Amino acid sequence: EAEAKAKALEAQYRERERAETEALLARYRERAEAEAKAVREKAMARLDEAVALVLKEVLP
Amino acid sequence: KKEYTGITYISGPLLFVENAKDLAYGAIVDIKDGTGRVRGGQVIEVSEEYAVIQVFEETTGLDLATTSVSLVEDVARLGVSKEMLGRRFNGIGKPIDGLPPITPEKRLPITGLPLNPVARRKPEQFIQTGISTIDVMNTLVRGQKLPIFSGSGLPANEIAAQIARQATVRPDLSGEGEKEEPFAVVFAAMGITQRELSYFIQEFERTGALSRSVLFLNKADDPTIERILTPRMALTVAEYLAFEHDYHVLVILTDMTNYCEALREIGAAREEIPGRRGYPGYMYTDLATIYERAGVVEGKKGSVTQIPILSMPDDDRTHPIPDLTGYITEGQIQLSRELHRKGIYPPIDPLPSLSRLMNNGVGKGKTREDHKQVSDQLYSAYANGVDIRKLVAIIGEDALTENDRRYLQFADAFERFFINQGQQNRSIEESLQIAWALLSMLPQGELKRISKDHIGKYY
Amino acid sequence: MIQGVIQKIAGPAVIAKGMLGARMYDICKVGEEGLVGEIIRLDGDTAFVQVYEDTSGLKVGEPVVSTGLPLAVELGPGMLNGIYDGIQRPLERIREKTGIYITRGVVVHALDREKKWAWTPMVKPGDEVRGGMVLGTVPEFGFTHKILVPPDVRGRVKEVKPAGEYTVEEPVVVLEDGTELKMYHTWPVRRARPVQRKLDPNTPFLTGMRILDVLFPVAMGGTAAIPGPFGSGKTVTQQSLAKWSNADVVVYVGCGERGNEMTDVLVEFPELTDPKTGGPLMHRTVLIANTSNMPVAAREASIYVGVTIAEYFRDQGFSVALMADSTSRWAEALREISSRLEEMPAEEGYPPYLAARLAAFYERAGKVITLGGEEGAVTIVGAVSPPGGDMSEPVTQSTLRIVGAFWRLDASLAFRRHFPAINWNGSYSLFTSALDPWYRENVAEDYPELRDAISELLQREAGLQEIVQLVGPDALQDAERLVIEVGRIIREDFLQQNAYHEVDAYCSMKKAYGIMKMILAFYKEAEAAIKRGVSIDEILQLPVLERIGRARYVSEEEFPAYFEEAMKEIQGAFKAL
Amino acid sequence: GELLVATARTQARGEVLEEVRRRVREALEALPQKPEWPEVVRKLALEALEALPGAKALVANPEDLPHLEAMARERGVELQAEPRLGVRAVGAEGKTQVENSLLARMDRAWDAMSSKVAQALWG
Ligand SMILES: Nc1ncnc2c1ncn2[C@@H]1O[C@H](COP(=O)(O)OP(=O)(O)O)[C@@H](O)[C@H]1O
Repeated sequence: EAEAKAKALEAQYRERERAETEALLARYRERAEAEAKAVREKAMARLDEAVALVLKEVLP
Repeated sequence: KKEYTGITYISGPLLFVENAKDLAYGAIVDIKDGTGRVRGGQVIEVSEEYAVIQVFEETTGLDLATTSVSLVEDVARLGVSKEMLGRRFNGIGKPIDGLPPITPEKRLPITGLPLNPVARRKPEQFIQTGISTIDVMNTLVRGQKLPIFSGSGLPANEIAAQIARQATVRPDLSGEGEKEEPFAVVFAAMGITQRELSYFIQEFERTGALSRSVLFLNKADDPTIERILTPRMALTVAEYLAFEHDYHVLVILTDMTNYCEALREIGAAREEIPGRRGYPGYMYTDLATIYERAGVVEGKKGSVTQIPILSMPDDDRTHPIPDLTGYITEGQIQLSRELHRKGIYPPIDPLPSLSRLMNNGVGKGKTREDHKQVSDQLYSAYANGVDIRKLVAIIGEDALTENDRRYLQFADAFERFFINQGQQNRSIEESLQIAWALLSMLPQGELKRISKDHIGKYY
Repeated sequence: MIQGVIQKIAGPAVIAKGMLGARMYDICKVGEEGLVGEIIRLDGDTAFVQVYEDTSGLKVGEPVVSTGLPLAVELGPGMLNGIYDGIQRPLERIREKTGIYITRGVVVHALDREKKWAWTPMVKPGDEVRGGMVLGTVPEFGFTHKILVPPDVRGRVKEVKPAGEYTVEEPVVVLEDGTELKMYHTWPVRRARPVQRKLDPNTPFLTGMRILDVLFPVAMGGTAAIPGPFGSGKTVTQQSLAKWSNADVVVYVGCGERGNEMTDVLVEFPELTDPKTGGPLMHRTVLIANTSNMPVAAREASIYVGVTIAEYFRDQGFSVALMADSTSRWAEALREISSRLEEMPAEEGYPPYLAARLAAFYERAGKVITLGGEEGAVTIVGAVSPPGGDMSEPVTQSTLRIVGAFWRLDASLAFRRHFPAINWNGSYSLFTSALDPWYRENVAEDYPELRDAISELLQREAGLQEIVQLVGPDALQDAERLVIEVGRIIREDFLQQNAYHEVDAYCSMKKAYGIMKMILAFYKEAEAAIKRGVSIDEILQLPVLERIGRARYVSEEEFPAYFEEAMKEIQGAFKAL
Repeated sequence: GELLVATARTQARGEVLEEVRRRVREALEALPQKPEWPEVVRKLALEALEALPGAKALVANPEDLPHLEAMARERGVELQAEPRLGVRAVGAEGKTQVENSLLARMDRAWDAMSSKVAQALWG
């Protein structure tokens, strides 16, 4: 019956791991998606200027 | 931009073209085909009249009508950034994952300039590597040059990897730990088999310390020549992480045997009289310039640790390559072929493994000062033994007298117990302990190399 | 092409002038013999040709031209049971047209252009493919031969002719991109087809030879060397290996060998009968043979052909055998070309290219996964020949680097005739830390200890022998003399084997595991037995050892018949002791 | 998870850099039809000839030939073929044949100012 006890312990260990590893993804992936987006948005504004700058240099 | 045409000789990775005038000895140029695809190019010998280009590819289908060169830069420099970790690169240095070409922060030359001795600060910390062998006797000081001598078909790589996962500072003997330090590594090989490759990778992801690392990979199948480019490329990634980013990077070299192979080729195929046993003489330099980079500077939180590993054939330490390496380098730890097939892992043992940096403030002071002299005992202790490995096989089962019996008795013992470690980790103390326990079977009054207190202290 | 002619001649080499804008390494038809050379050096208007066709009485002024293309194989079916020599040319035809010799300068196609084949298109017009996918199958022997699309060739499909009897000649599938894909295609040998990704080892590769596999097996990818002086098996064990497999096709090189050296090899093959198809084993074999009176340099060409075949078939799902006969040849080859281009050779006289290319030769093989998601693995097992007869030449010694495991052989065993002559205190393996999955899957877990438990024996055999001859077995006791005839059995029924025996011709894990328990017993029983005041003399005389001495005889079917039979006799006869 | 986060970000920045590149490409391709196209001609024409210490003759699109009068006076004149955005030339002998493509100028500056743009960009 002690072999039973440990066997059952394993269950809990695999479960807790499972559920959480799945959860860790949720938070991370949607934060990845969120920040990735947030750098696009960050960029937009002065994007233009770079082209202006670069163009001015290469030209002659 | 520039633009050079006028081939004259192609044959082996040596090229010739005239009308140079402002080309630079050692310059990355290009090789536009006719097919349309570029190839590399080093200026390994400008001249008044012609010069040598150093094809980093092979040549194939190449002609005398569309072979067109273009000086890209005078010298090889490269960008780098912190953010690029976990990515792959190769001898050229293009990324391999498929993600963006890096955005450099600062470009820096690759050949570098060497250190200034005044700027260097003496080593003084060491880490627990998890194998006694080192960790008792030789003491892997931080930022050291350690070559690990091996042969083919021995466990060269594995053992290296172990170190990578057990490498860690000791806060205990200080007041400063990994609560004051993170940890990191940069790995490259220079071509290897495939079998070594993947095997490697699976130990970085399962540690997961991959992220905080850099990989350069040349696989043993690319154009040979880029064997001599690659080391340095990575090596400059060391200072950079060391000095402005500040780090604790272990840098690992393996397949250096093959370094020189290729090296030789340009060496002699172009010309130079061989500078000894089928190799050029500036081999020395070329293997100075690699190894020499390590160490630490005053007041910096970097650490340039070089750990090379390679294999010469047989076990002749006198075979060219490890040869000079020896002088150059510092450390010296050997696998022991003999032990291998008698199942003891890692087979590393002192038979000529002879450290270097040890006395300088580690394994003592901060560490127990019943260590140093321990080691030294054990050293001769082993000596005394193994002498008789022959004398035994000469006299008969035994004719030796009783005392000396103990010698042989602890030998055989020692090797078996002490030197065999499973995927174990033995703390410096858990290690040490054993040591006195092996000193046990020798009665006192033969151990004459450690003070009277210490000897009984831990008997 | 390009025109130009000769400049000076030096044996296999010739230089040529006036050629310009010529490509690097090519099909170079030279002379009116038309010799296919190769541009190694390209210097100015001056081209080094480099034949693979034996020279004789050329002059200066004969036409020299070149395709501007390297060197590649006509691909398709019809490959198995073919001849192709090293320069691809098929001896079949040659044999016929040229009487009884080999005569340079005779040119023919490689793969036949007259043979008919049923065609099953597995494609329809307007469809879209990718480079390396299959377009259709063709019935070849017990094989799903397929037409794999060439590299960087893809797109829409214009048409697909339906079924029919054809020569490889016609395009059955012309692309809707205006691309007439004929069956065979051109893939230059000095390069390798890539693969989608590479699959990795964990699956044993058996040639089934007992000791060979059991002590130091290799995996199905992997790489290994064979070296030793002339005499121990090298030259002919490989032949034998062919006669069994854990693989499909069998692709056999041979270089610098003499005709008699491969005679039987050819003619016997139809009598060989593979059991994994039941076929007559010549149907999956390839003759790439080379004489020994060809140019030195044609022993280069020759090698490269094999491996480049291997991938093609391998991408067709298959397990490929490459068994490289003697790298020494190849060596010498380059060693000769050297003279020509006048380069300061590295020590022991070789070009320092040396293991450059060698290195790659080993890499290319292995288990992989294709674009087609097919499997197949290339196994390679290379042989070497240093003059002294051991590691003592770089050309062998450095060969030991870029490789997996190796299969040592030595003279001494060859004298007392133990085929093979593996020094079992020689070689290593480098997969036995990863072949255990399949082990305890087919044998069962009690293999992963017990095998090792044989090793200990011979480990300890060594350590005593030394003293045995230093004094005598006499001043040693029972337990000492124990292992002496343990070891004995480990030779009697392993090391000593034949490849002539109708019985030991093929052997297997059952017989393995089989004797692996047999011996175990004697040990375990005797260990207690001689401590029963018993003398080992007597234990030597116990006929049941003598019974196991017939171990190499039970034809492997009724093998557990005799297993279990004598099993009892052990626990029987010894219950006296 | 962290690795996905890193990739994502770097990937995204790639979207940025590529656009900035695209705009340059678009811009550079719009320079002929900006009235400053004759103006631009000799900048680069003089520039290449200056870089070639030899001299022989220049070669270009007949389009831009007119804009150049300077080295229609000087040089040997052999203003031919097309270098088309860029100007080409060859100095004495076959030799080196140094040119100046505008698009090669992007690639030159790119290799430099890969770094600078990122500073300007993310901020
Ligand atoms: N596996 C074996 N080991 C040793 N000798 C063998 C073995 N099998 C056969 N022989 C005998 O030795 C001969 C030559 O062995 P090998 O080394 O292959 O050839 P050679 O030295 O004649 O080129 C075989 O043809 C046969 O007569």
